[PDB]
Formats: sequence, structure tokens, C-alpha cells
Amino acid sequence: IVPTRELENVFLGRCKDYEITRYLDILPRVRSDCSALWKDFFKAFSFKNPCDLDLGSYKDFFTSAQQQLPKNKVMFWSGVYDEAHDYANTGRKYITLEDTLPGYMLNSLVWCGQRANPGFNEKVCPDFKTCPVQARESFWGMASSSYAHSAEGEVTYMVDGSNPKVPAYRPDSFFGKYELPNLTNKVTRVKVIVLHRLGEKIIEKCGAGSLLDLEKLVKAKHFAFDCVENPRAVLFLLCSDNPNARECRL
Amino acid sequence: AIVPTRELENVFLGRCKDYEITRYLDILPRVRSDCSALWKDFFKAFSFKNPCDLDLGSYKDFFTSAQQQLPKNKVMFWSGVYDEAHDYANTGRKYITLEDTLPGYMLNSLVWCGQRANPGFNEKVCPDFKTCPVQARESFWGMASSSYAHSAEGEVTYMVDGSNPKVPAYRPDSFFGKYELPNLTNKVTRVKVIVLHRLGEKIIEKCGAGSLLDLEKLVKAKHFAFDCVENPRAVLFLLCSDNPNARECRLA
Ligand SMILES: Nc1ncnc2c1nc(Br)n2[C@@H]1O[C@H](COP(=O)(O)OP(=O)(O)OC[C@H]2OC[C@H](O)[C@@H]2O)[C@@H](O)[C@H]1O
Ligand SMILES: Nc1ncnc2c1nc(Br)n2[C@@H]1O[C@H](COP(=O)(O)OP(=O)(O)OC[C@H]2OC[C@H](O)[C@@H]2O)[C@@H](O)[C@H]1O
Ligand SMILES: [Cl-]
Repeated sequence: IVPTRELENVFLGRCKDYEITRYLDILPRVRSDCSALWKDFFKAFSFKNPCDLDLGSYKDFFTSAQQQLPKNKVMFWSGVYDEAHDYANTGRKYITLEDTLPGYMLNSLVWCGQRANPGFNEKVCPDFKTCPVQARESFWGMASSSYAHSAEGEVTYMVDGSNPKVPAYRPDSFFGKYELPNLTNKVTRVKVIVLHRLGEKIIEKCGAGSLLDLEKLVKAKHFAFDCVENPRAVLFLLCSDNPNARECRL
Repeated sequence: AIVPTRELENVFLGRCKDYEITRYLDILPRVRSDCSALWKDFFKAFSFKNPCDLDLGSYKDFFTSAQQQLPKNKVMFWSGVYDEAHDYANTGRKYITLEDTLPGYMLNSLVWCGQRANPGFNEKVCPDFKTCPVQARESFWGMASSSYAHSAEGEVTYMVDGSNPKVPAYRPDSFFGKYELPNLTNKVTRVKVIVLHRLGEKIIEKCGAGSLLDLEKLVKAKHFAFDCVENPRAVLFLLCSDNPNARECRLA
């Protein structure tokens, strides 16, 4: 597993590009400058064995980097990276974590500590599975927590309803572990979009299975809940990529 | 009265670095110049000059250095349809657009201009689009499009608005007509037009008539193949996602 070349420059270049040119009208700028953000990000992991982290390690970084997020616009997703993002349309319809400053700066990057200079590795990172969960999930787990914790109003959750393996809702997923349970009383509703992949056996439906379980969690948290299976707007997006699928019939 | 981008250099450098290490890795190749070199090349093109003192050759050195090889059959040119083309091209998953290339990606949306005084460029103001001569205002994006078009191979796609009563699909003076079409080379084998007809609007342009027919004849005179389609289903579905109730989006 190969860490990212010149992490600092990449970090700082994204940070700066975001700062001046990205999400201008969609999300707010952040107070701390880009060098400040690097220091907080890098103190979390540097000069330590790669597994030497926990859920607190990147705390300062997420405090510094948390943006206020617009009412009613925040989205969560499980198992449907590409569809949730095509449909969230780069901040235009919904915010996703990847549109936010920390999400955007670290999206897809790979990096790890080493005890010895220069304090991070530049040849190899260990397999996440080798590290305790709280080190494996230190970074994206707390990123999820901070994002969820800032949401207000309606939130939207896009799931996979077409996977026999992974059920739609799961306590053990990142939405299950860090997001749904960090939703504050500023949240008024969870609106689930169930994604049913085209030409594939339908697994989870609203009102059933894991989607029932979540309905119950959502209500137990004092939120309103709704759930829709392939709403026309999403359906269409799925249909541009497989136009002959029966589901897209004219 | 137009406001330039703050920290131009830092923005350039940020985007160039981001791009190099992380963008389009499996889709477009890296250039050999490093970011600082490409900046030098960019900067000398317009610095220490009248904001309006620029011609089609000013950025020649920057583009030579910045030009990637483009993959067979994936290049796309667009007219009057920014969002739709780029959504359809889907970040180089389906087609490449200028905006996915290195110079496109670094400079997209940025606003800049030179000044004869220290320090070579203006950060306060940049002139009204319409003051400078055609050759000077189109100096950066004109050459960008020439160079991109010059690098295209195989079958190119051209996505056009066919619902604009004021602007024909094909025009000798658009970017396509002026800079892309004339720089298509022997590497190119076919031009594939996609006419986009906006939902709930009068259809204005059709394959085999008007300016499209003119295009067909120009393309064939250059010994390239030609097709043209109107609202192909995959594109239609894209429009339909933004306007699901539109008459044209009926199912079953
Ligand atoms: N371009 C990309 N950039 C980044 N990642 C990409 C990617 N493409 C893919 Br493909 N992933 C993958 O998605 C996998 C885990 O997600 P999941 O199982 O689908 O769902 P969750 O557990 O609920 O976690 C998601 C929730 O927390 C974050 C956000 O708030 C969201 O709501 C990752 O391990 C990647 O491999
Ligand atoms: N977000 C953005 N960021 C930056 N710029 C944006 C922009 N959004 C727009 Br909208 N433009 C501008 O729209 C102007 C003219 O486009 P046009 O009138 O629709 O068609 P053409 O004259 O035939 O030129 C098309 C060719 O340009 C290169 C590409 O390969 C394509 O083939 C462009 O010059 C942009 O400045
Ligand atoms: Cl199909």
C-alpha cells in the first residue's frame, strides 16, 4: 500500500484551491489559514508507529476545519459512492462530506506515521486491518462525526437496496458508527433514498429489514423519517448510464 | 469592471500540484515540466504588458509544455452547453473535455491580466471583456482550444445547443469553428455531433439542415467521417434528472 507523493504540497494545494475558487456560494470559508490546518493535521499522526492513533488524534484538525453546513442540504451515503455524488451534483443539490474542506483535502489520499524522520512513511503503509479499529478509523471516522454533528434540518441518506451481502442500513457502517448517532436535535428529519441498481434483484425495500430497523432508530432519536425507492430524478441518472435497462422504458 | 483571482500563482500551483499527483491518473498522462516551470511559461506570456497586448501566440510556450497526449476517441468539444456536456462527459469517465486537461483544469474560471508596471500583473482590476481586440481576449482560451484540438485522435465528439434561436449549432466564428475544427488533424477520423434540445423549448437545429448541413460538408471535405444525433437517450436522461416532469420524460 503506497502513500501519496508529497503529501504536504498536495494538502496545501487542495486547501488553497478550495479556499479561493471552490464552493464559494455553497459553503463558507474557514478561519484558520492553510498552514495552520497542515500543523493540526500533521501533529495527529507524525512521529509515531502507523497504528498509533485513536478517535481523538485528528480532533483539533476537525475543529479548525469544520464549516457551518447549510440547513436541509446535508447528505450521507452508504455503498453508493458514485450515484450519491452524481446526484448531489458538487454542492448544487446536496452537500456531501467530500464537498466539505477536510473531505475534499484528504479524499483518496493515503498516508501514515513512522517514528523516524521525516515522521511519515514514503514507501509503504500497513494494511488498515492490522491496526486497531480506532487507529484505522481515526481519520474518516472522526471526519464523519464532525460532519454529522454540524448538520441541521432535513438530512438525506442514500443506500444500496441491491446488495444481498451488505444490507441497506447497518450499525457497523460509517453512517451506523459515526453519523446517525451524532445527529443533533437541530436535525428535524432523515430522508432515506433507497437505490435499486438496474437489472439487479431487489433486496431491501422501505418498511422492511434493515430499513425498518433504521426507521425505528430514526424515530427513537426523535426525528421524522421518510423513504423512497428510485425517485424519478435518481432513476434518470442511473438510466443515462444504462439506457436499455427495462427500468428506463419509454 | 472585472475582478481578478486572488493569489493567482498560489492558485495555479495548488491546482497543478493537485492535478499532477492525484487527478485523472488513469485517464490522462502527466506532463514532464514541473509546476514552477509551467508557471514561468504562463506568467511570461502576459506579464509586463498592457492587459490588452496579447495575440494568438502569447501562450504558445505554456501550451507546448502543458499539452498532454489525449486518448483515442474520448475528446469532446462543446458549444453553449457547459453543464450538460461536462455532466455527460462525467469527469473523463466517458469523454475528456478541455476542462479535464492540465491547462484547462489549472485555469478554468480564473481571471487575470498583465500590467506594464511592477509587478507585471494586476490584482486590482482587469479590463472589460469587450475592450480588447478579438485576438487578445481569445489569446489564452483560443490557443488552449487549438492545442487540445491539435492533440485529439480518433473520433471526436461535439456537443451543441440546438434550441438557441440566436446562435447556430455551428458557427465559423465560435471556438469550435475558429480554433477546434481547423486544428483537427490526420489523427482524427470522425466528428460525431450531439445536438442537445433543451426540454420544453422549440427545437431549432436539426441534423442535415441549416448550419449542421454546412458542418457535415466541411467535415467531409477534410476526409473525416460524420454522424449527428439529437437527444440520444443517455443525454436525454441527464436532462430529465433536472426536470423529471418535463413532457419529454415519460415512462411506462
Ligand atoms: N472516489 C472515492 N473517494 C473516497 N472513497 C471512495 C471513492 N470511491 C469509492 Br468506491 N470509495 C469507497 O467508499 C468506502 C466506504 O463507504 P461505504 O461502505 O459505501 O458506506 P459508509 O460506511 O456509510 O461510509 C461512507 C460515509 O462516511 C463518509 C460519508 O459521510 C459517507 O456518508 C471507502 O472505503 C472507499 O473505498
Ligand atoms: N465555468 C467556466 N469556466 C471557464 N469558462 C467558462 C465557464 N463557463 C463558461 Br459558459 N465559460 C466560457 O464559455 C466560453 C465560450 O463558449 P461558447 O460560446 O458556448 O462556445 P465556443 O465559442 O465554441 O467555445 C467553447 C470551447 O471553449 C473551450 C472548450 O474546448 C469548448 O469547446 C468559453 O471560452 C469560456 O470562457
Ligand atoms: Cl443499456
